[PDB]
Amino acid sequence: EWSYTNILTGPETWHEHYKNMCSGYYQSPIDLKTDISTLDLKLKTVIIYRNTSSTETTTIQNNGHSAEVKFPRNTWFISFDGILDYKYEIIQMHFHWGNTDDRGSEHTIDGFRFPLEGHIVSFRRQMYSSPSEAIGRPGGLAVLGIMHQIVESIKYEQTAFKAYNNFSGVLNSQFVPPNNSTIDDINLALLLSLLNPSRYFRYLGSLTTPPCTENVLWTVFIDPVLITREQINLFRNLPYGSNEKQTRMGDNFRPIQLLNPIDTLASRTLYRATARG
Amino acid sequence: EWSYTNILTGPETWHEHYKNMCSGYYQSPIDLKTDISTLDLKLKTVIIYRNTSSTETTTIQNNGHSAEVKFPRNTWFISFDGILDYKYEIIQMHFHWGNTDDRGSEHTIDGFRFPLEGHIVSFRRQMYSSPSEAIGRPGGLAVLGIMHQIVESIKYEQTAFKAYNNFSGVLNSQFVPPNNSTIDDINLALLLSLLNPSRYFRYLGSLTTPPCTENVLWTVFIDPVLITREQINLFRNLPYGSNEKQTRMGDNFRPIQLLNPIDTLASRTLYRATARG
Ligand SMILES: NS(=O)(=O)c1ccc(CCNC(=O)Nc2ccc(I)cc2)cc1
Ligand SMILES: NS(=O)(=O)c1ccc(CCNC(=O)Nc2ccc(I)cc2)cc1
Ligand SMILES: [Zn+2]
Ligand SMILES: [Zn+2]
Repeated sequence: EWSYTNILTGPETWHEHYKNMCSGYYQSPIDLKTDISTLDLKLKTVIIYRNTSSTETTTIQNNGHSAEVKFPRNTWFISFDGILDYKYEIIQMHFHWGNTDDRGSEHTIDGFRFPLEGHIVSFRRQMYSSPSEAIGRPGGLAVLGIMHQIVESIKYEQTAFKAYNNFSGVLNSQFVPPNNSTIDDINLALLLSLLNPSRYFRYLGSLTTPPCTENVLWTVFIDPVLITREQINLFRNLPYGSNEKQTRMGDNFRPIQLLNPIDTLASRTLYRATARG
Repeated sequence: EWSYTNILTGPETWHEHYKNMCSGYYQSPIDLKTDISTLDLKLKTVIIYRNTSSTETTTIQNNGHSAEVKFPRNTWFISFDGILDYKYEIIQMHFHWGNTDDRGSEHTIDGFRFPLEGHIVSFRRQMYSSPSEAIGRPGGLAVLGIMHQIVESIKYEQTAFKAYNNFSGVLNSQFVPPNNSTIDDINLALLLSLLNPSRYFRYLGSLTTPPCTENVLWTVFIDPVLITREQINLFRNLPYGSNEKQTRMGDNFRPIQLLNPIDTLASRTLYRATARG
C-alpha cells in the first residue's frame, strides 16, 4: 500500500511504512543546484547502445503509479566509460508528470520543475547477472533522468515522442492498471541525441518509490528533450490505480529530499559533468 | 546596395547585382533533409574553446541587416578533430529572425523554420593568417548554425541568453545602425553545451548575404537551444538600415536555395553526423 495522492499511503508516510530505506539520508530526488555542485572533468559522455541481434518485443504497462516501458533482457545498454562491453543493462523506462505543465519532474534544477521526467533504469551487469539480483543489492542500479519541456512549434520527428514511436498509440483512458501492451521498440539512442549527453548532474541516491533503496547511481541531463502540449496530455488520460484518491494519473512524483539531512554519518557530494571543451 | 525587404535590392535580385557569387550553384541556405542526407560516422563532435590568456573586449553592432557580435582576434576557436591546435578561429556571430515566431531561420530542417538562427563565423587559420585573407579565398570559412526555439516555461540560466549575457542589454529600439557597443564576452562553450554538438548537418556552401562567396564549410546543429518570447522580441526592437523598406529589423533571412540547381557542374552531397553510438 503506497500511493502519491492518498494521504493514508502518500509520500509523507513512506518514511514510516518503509523505514528500509525511505527513512535514509541518501534519498532521491534532490534539488540539483548548479552553484553548490562540484564539476568533475573525468565524468565522460553517456552512450546508450543496442544489441543488433536482439529480437524480443518491448511492452508498456499502466502499473497504477506510472507508465513503465519494460525492455527485453540483453538488448539496451549504457556506457559511462566509452567502452561498449555491457556494464549497464537497461531494464525499464518510466515517467513522472504533473496535473499541470508547471510541475511533474522528481528532480528540480535550481528549483525549476519540468512537466515530465523519464527514468531509464539499468542494472550493473558488470557485477550482477540479473536485475532481480541487482535491484536489492549495493551499487546495483544506475538511472538516467531525462527532463522534457513543452514547445508550441516543432515537427513530430524532432520531439521525444518520435524516439518513443508515440508508444505505438497505446496511451488512452482504457489503458487501465495493471494492463500491459506490446509496442514498437523505443529508439533510446535517438532520445539521447535530442539532448547533450556530456552535460549532467551525478550523485549517489535512491529509488524514488518505496522501498527507496539507496543503491542508485544517478545521472540527470541538464538539457531537456522537447514535447508538445498534446503529447503531455496523452499521459494525463491514464487512470490511477484504485489505492489513489485522484482518478487521472498525474502528480506521480516524490517530494524533494535534502542532499545531506542532519542525521547523515557521511555527507554526499553532488557532481556535474560537461564536455571536453 | 542590398536589402532583405526592398524589392529593388532584395534577395531575388542578388544573382544579378552580385553574380560573383550569388549566381552560383553552391549557395546557402538549403533545406536540411534528414532522409536525403548521407550519415558520415567519421564526422566528430564539435568543440568550441577559448584562449584563457585573451584579455580583449567583444563588441556588438547594428550593421543595418543584423545584430553582429565581433570577437577579438586569437580568442575563440573551433575544433572539428578533437585537437585544440587553433585550426579554426572565430571572428563574429550574427543572427537572423522573423517578424513572427513561425519563421526567421535561414536553414530549414525537413521544411521547418525556427524563430532565430545564429551564425558563428570562423576562418581556417590552419591555412590563412588572417580573417581578411580567408574571407574571399577558397575553403577560407567555416560557419556554425545554431537554431533557437521559444519555450513558455524556463529559467533565464537555461536559455541561450545566459551564454549571451543578454548582449549586456544592447538589444532595444535605440540601438540604431551603425552603432557598436562593448558587451560582456559571449560564453560560446556554454552555448554549445545547450545542444548536442555531435548531431549536425554538414555541407559545402556559401555566405547567405552578398557577395554569397562559395567558401563556407557549413555545420548546422539539429537540436535547438532555448529562448523565451520576451528574448526574441528584444531582436525585433532593433531598427533596420535606411536601405530597407521595413522599419523594424525582422525577416532578415535569405530564401532557401537548392542543394543542386539544374545548372550545377558537380553535385554536392548533404552530410549528417551523430554521436559515437
Ligand atoms: N523512479 S525510480 O527511477 O527511482 C525507480 C523506482 C523504483 C524502481 C523499482 C525497481 N523495479 C524494477 O525495475 N524491477 C523489476 C523487477 C524484476 C525484474 I527481472 C525486472 C524489473 C525502479 C526505479
Ligand atoms: N550569414 S553568413 O553566416 O552566411 C555570413 C555572411 C556574411 C559574412 C561577412 C564576412 N565578414 C566578416 O566575417 N566580418 C568581418 C568582421 C571583422 C573582421 I577582423 C573581418 C571581417 C559572414 C557570414
Ligand atoms: Zn522514476
Ligand atoms: Zn548569417
